[PDB]
Amino acid sequence: IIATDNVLFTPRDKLTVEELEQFQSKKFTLGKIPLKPPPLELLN
Amino acid sequence: EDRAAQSLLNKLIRSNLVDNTNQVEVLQRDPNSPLYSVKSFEELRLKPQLLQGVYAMGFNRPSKIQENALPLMLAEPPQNLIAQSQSGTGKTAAFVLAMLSQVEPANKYPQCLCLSPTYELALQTGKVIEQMGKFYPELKLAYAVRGNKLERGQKISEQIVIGTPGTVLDWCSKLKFIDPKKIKVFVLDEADVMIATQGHQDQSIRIQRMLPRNCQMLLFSATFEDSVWKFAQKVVPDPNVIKLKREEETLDTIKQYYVLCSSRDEKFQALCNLYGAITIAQAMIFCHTRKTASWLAAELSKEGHQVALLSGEMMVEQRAAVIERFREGKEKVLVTTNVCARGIDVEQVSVVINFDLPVDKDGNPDNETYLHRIGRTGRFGKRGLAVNMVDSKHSMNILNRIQEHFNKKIERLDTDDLDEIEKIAN
Amino acid sequence: DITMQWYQQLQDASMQCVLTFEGLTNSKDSQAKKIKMDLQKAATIPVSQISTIAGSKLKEIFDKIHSLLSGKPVQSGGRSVSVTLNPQGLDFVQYKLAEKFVKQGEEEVASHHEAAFPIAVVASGIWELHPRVGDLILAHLHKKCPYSVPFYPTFKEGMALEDYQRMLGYQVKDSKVEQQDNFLKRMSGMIRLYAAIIQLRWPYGNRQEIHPHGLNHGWRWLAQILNMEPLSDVTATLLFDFLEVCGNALMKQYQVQFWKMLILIKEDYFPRIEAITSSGQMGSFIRLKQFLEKCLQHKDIPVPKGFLTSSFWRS
Ligand SMILES: Nc1ncnc2c1ncn2[C@@H]1O[C@H](COP(=O)(O)OP(=O)(O)NP(=O)(O)O)[C@@H](O)[C@H]1O
Ligand SMILES: [Mg+2]
Repeated sequence: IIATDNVLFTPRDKLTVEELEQFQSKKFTLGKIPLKPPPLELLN
Repeated sequence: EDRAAQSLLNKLIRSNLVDNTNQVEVLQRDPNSPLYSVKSFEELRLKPQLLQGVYAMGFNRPSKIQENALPLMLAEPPQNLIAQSQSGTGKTAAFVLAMLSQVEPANKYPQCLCLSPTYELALQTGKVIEQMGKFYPELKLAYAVRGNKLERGQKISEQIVIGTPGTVLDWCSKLKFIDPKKIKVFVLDEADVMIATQGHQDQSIRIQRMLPRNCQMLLFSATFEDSVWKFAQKVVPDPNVIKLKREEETLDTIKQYYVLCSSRDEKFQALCNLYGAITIAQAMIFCHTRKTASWLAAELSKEGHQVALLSGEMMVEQRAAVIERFREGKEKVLVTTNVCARGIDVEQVSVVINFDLPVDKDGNPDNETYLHRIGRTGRFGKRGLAVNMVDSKHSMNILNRIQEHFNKKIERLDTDDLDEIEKIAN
Repeated sequence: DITMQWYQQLQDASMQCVLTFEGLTNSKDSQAKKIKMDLQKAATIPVSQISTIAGSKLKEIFDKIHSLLSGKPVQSGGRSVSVTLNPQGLDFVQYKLAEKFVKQGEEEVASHHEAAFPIAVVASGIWELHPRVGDLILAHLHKKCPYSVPFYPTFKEGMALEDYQRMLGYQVKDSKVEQQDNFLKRMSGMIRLYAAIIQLRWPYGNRQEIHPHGLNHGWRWLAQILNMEPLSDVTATLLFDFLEVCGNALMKQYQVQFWKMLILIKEDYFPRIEAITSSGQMGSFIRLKQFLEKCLQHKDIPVPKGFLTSSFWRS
């Protein structure tokens, strides 16, 4: 008996360094938006 | 007779213009005068408060009929007008705009007078005044209709008046509630219905004759009947004429079909069996007898089917509420009988069902009804669907006769063999 | 390719289902067609019934489908019917049910944008109870609208045009090609449905499970398309009616990260369309700006017109 969890956000794991730096910018860079959803940390 | 009611229901359900691709003809009294044409409200140079109201109620630019009507009415000197364009083209919005421009803000007496055939229709025209002229403080409206009882000796201070024909006459003459010589604009809205009563035509003229000569005379009618055109000339002297040919609707883009069925229970089984066959969002079903319609809708509901029922006993406002819900998607099928049977503009309708054939009295095909009924679905290239239920050889006889008039083949549909039915409209 | 690979997984997985019941369709016996007739009938109608009147009666449709799919008997026109009649029926009803949801989104939602939510919830709810049906939805949804994937089909060299238009999803016959107007809507209604399914959850049953197709796929969608060059009229249209439907749920979930994505298309992706679109098709691109110029300054994306309110659920 287990109940699985979600994947609405993506953990800080599985997240590349280019993507981490995208989510951390005050502006996105055209053509380089990360496909995976952002993490819970950087919803600002 | 039922033209006044049809106009009323058409007012309550109309949400926007009925677009038209026919060019407007202009018959200016002095042909030497160049044609008046505008393409935006800015060009007319309206009052600020007025243009404020125009943009307020959702108008971006003048409608096709308004592109020629507005300048002609605002031009100096005042030029009369007789306009002919189908219901929904923007006629009422036109003379309401014209009225509010000519009125003078500080003067507390009637300066504009409109004649509406009935009390209910008067209210609807009044509502457009209140909206477009909401940014005109101190500007009020007065309803001179039967039932608006007033005490003798009172003097009207409103800058606009709207009322039924018989009562407005009393307002100006015997009861002296209005002084006709200060009227600067005069309108007769919906002359097509106005003539349906012999009393209205005479009472309207007598009022028109008490007016000054510099008073801008305006008349509007949905239809181009001769009895109308003969009546309009008596009301508007030295007039201009604007005509817009009614949008002709076709079956170029609709696929027509029909089914042979032995009895009602087969016509019902034929219909239910179809629902699983193709994409069907919402559909209408026209029946012959009120007893059959109530039955069908009941049999439909019984199968756990959300249906809307339109019947003649219902009030006019009640018919609108069911129609409105129908457009909102509350109800997915509308089964009707003689109530709004020509064609209702509900956009999410994918199929038109003729549970019984559009029969004129005397037992002949009602081709106008058949065309408008399907003409609504599939305008400007949309694809629709039509299914005719034939329950006898006499009904079958009518079907080929309709097929004759329109020159489009109404192919046979066997409601069995699902494979064929899936191919019907996609 | 991660998407294109996943795109093929569902497609050829559906083809497997096309063949698992191969013989139920390709049967010409009298009884053989009566069965095929009564199943598709009592499985594709309840979806057509889905109205906006009340969530109270919207449960009937949900239960009638759950019983049908779970094997129970279901009252149809005339006599009751069930899947237990044929072993191939289950894998067949799941195929026809899936197509109907996209089909209802194809025709109804395209015309009536508000009906997208009362249909989605039932789909988003059936997806939970039966995940097999959901992959089948993602199958049909994807081919009929590859823009929902989202991937723009590229031109394969040396091929006729009518061959390419079909790939774009246009309905075409022997000589008739679907107009652009009566095509654009068919694609709006499809992704408006898609944009509704990802944000809505079936309220009843009190389930602790998670949304089968989470709102995460809404982020990737916007991202995946905004990183590639836009089509003239298709993108600026689809990009709008997706945000109008799901732009309120994304704003709450990915608060600041979503806003960044919006101030991008405003100043980086809008120029990417002004040149691409000719003067004869700027209709779509204009709505897209009128939509954002407000939302950006209002700090808020209006809830989609047609969202199912509390009143709809109790009533
Ligand atoms: N310029 C406009 N732009 C957009 N909508 C308009 C415009 N003018 C009128 N409408 C709307 O179109 C509908 C029909 O307007 P209306 O003036 O009543 O037309 P019709 O000539 O007037 N009807 P009828 O009086 O029965 O012959 C209403 O919902 C108006 O709000
Ligand atoms: Mg009018």
